[PDB]
Order: sequence, then C-alpha cells, then structure tokens
Amino acid sequence: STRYKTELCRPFEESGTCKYGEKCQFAHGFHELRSLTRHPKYKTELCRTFHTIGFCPYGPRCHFIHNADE
RNA sequence: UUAUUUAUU
Ligand SMILES: [Zn+2]
Ligand SMILES: [Zn+2]
Repeated sequence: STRYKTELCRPFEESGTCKYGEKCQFAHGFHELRSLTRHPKYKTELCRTFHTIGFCPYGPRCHFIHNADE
C-alpha cells in the first residue's frame, strides 16, 4: 500500500507495544514516516462536510480545507 | 469542486 507507515502507529505510541511487530503497516518511530503523493489541489477548496456538519469522517486525511487556522 | 483516506500480521 502507498499509505505504508504514512501515519503514526497510535497503539504503539500509547502503550509502547504492537502485536504486528516489524510487520506493522504504521510508523512506530517518526524516522519511518514516509512522504504521501497527494493531489496537486490538496486542501485548495473548503471541505463541504467539515464546513456543514462541523466534522469530517476522513479526519486529518481529508484532501479538502477543514479549519484555515492551525 | 481535487469530493477524497492504511487500523493493518
Ligand atoms: Zn504498530
Ligand atoms: Zn473533510
């Protein structure tokens, strides 16, 4: 998968252990975080779901603008 | 509208 180790392994960051071990598809260290190939218009238009429901099921992985302030 | 994204041995 192109998403391999593109996101932190949350169970490893929370408890320091992971049942997937060296085969875990998520990052156990920031040294393993790779670069995501994203659409050239990534976050250039307002996310309809976040600007309508106040939330978005894609979370920080959404390809559209949620809040313009960090 | 670019209308999208892996919780996985
Ligand atoms: Zn893990
Ligand atoms: Zn969104």
